[PDB]
Amino acid sequence: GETTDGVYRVMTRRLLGSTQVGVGVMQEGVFHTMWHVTKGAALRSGEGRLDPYWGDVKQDLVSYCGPWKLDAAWDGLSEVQLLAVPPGERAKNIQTLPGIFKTKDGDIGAVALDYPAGTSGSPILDKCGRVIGLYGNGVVIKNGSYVSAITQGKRE
Amino acid sequence: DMYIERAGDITWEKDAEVTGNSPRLDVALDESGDFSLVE
Ligand SMILES: O=C(Nc1ccc2c(c1)CNC2)c1cc(F)cc2[nH]ncc12
Repeated sequence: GETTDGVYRVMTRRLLGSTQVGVGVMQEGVFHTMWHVTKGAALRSGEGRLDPYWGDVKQDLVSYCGPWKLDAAWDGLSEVQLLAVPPGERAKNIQTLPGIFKTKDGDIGAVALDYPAGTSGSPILDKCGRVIGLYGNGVVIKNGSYVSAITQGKRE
Repeated sequence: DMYIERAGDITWEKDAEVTGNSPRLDVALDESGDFSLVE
């Protein structure tokens, strides 16, 4: 149905009324979201249908209609923008300087902005406008707030 | 059944609200894609 490049809301009519479950990026005819939002289930776009193509629970990523297309990366120095799309609220660019998630397999960028779980899948952008990762997978810190990793896939 | 609706364009906005800190945290990622803090 709607294949225009841009940011989209992921909704469901299974609960009370229409409930936003997450967010995702349409780019090059591919819908990119976080796995925990759809669980790999098929999506609807008006009268059309989006079937999953690639998915991975550990990476917590999933693509629809084709392979992952997002390949930009955080440079480790520059500030970034979280294009937060919160439930029932308009899309909004929040600029921040990310922290680091230090792991046994390497370091990852991390946005320390707190948002409802339904914001999951919101793109994190660089100054060029390129999607460098997705918001929605991180941790709950000492003060109860959420710090999300900058989760990026691999382009083949 | 899940469905999608367009929410906007993907553009960098100049003079956007600048908030948030940059913390360095020790984390672990399990086979279920879940992060946890290490201390
Ligand atoms: O719960 C959240 N994220 C999540 C859920 C389920 C799973 C994963 C991540 C990866 N493995 C399965 C969440 C996301 C968010 F954007 C803001 C939040 N504030 N408190 C919580 C969350």
